[PDB]
Amino acid sequence: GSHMRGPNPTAASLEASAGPFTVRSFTVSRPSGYGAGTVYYPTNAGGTVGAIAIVPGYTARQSSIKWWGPRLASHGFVVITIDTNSTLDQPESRSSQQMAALRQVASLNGTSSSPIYGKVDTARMGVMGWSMGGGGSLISAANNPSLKAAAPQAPWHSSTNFSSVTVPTLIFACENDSIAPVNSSALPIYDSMSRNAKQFLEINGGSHSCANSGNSNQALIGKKGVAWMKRFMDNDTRYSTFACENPNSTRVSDFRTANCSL
Repeated sequence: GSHMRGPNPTAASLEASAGPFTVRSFTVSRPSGYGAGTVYYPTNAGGTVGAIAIVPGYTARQSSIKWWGPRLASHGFVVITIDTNSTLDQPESRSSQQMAALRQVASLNGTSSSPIYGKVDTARMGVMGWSMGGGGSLISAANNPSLKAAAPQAPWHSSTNFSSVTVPTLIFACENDSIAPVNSSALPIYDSMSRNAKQFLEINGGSHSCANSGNSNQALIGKKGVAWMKRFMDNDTRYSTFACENPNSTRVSDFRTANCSL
């Protein structure tokens, strides 16, 4: 049950702004259980690809997280980026809306008129998001253990105990985060998970927006995000090296992993 699409990656090629596959996008016409959606898909991937739903933080919109659209989609995924019903939605609401976006992607996969008909393996899904949307991503993983992977960024939740989570979980953390401090949010969430493949990448002198569109580490962050999603959503062991690697870089202030078999 492996699903290998594309060429054998290299560090240099995963650090590039774009993967091998051409990306098109469209706006969701009638959003079902969320505010608005942009869908990114690869035009000719060679086989069905998994879907990733990405949710912003409090007051934020699609622009905060938009870069992940092409970065992942060009490596063979369907990515939906959402605006929430209200810019002031809390983490549990952000999780329900994340799962509704995945449901409507499974829907547009069965929709002869949609540009993604037949394009999706609906049994291969992942979740990502920023701050309260990263908290929602961890709530989606805890409630839906069939999800293949989770890669939240600068995660925010009112509770740090995610000990139930069995989904392979990569947490991007920002060293200088004053909004969701690492010592009280990202690290405690990471320390709670003992039943899963997990990783903690912390960006040297990073602010709260250190993994957002236009950050100064899209090379490293993008490489790690694609690696983690290819390893765990496709069971593609070509990406085991990149997924589990402790990057030798000054751009990283901390790195931890567990159950990440090479």
